[PDB]
Amino acid sequence: GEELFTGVVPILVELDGDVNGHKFSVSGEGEGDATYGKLTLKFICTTGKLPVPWPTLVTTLVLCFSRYPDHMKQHDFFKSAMPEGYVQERTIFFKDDGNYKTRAEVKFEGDTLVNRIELKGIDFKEDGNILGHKLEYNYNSHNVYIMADKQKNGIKSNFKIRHNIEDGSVQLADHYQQNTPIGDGPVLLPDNHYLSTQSKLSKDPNEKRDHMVLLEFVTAAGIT
Repeated sequence: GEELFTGVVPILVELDGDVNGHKFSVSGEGEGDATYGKLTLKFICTTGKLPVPWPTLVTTLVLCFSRYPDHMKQHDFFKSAMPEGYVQERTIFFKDDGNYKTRAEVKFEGDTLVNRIELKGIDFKEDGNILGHKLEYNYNSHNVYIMADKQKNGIKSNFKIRHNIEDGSVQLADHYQQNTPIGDGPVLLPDNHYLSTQSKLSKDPNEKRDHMVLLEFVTAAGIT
């Protein structure tokens, strides 16, 4: 698995979304360079205006591009599953609002690393902070505890993302995540460890469609 990520790899993201029955689709293109834990992606809402805030989709829209240092490579579940790939499923609970359920397949199609997502959202407030677009277009750096899931030959994680509301308060997004190999393995089952993430959101001034430019760095920080 590791050999597939030694250089720069093209990325394709395809998301089909349905929140409270608002149907939408997002297409993403870019490249990842796991040597530096680095990825650059431009996302387009291909159905018009995104019905939810772009920052709420950052975690949903490829942790195989994380930099695992030498002493951590035995804990790299994400690359070990390649090229066949892994399934990444989440529930995202928005405090005092609705929740997303996502299921994604991350795998190689030829030389391209693909992330194909299905997203369903339920119980959102049509005029709340999410469907009302009241979140700031930014993102906080974050650390996540990746835990082994030996029952599923995979990994699992529980973490909190804090979105900035335009009124100066925080919109909490509780994440639960599980990952399993496509095709029943084999994979490296890791010991519990941390990934350190930072994400910069920007916009292409010449791009007239609703879009997000994302620069993301993820590093396996260590066991502790």
